[PDB]
Amino acid sequence: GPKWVKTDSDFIVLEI
Amino acid sequence: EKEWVEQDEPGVYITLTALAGGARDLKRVRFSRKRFSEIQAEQWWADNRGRVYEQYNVRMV
Repeated sequence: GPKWVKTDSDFIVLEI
Repeated sequence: EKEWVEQDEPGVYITLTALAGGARDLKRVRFSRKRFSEIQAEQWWADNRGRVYEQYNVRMV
């Protein structure tokens, strides 16, 4: 993307 | 293909890769929800992207 992944309850992830 | 995590600012963890000590790539950035809202994490990336690429020696293509 980069793409944001917001499904986890402990972390936000930016997948580059 | 080595892959590892670096501690950056508190709550920010950066995953890097390299093949056999070759050029490094930025794979992902993980933000603790303890320390970041989603709005804050987006702003953090805008504010820190350039420094992250330089500090961790990833070519900013």
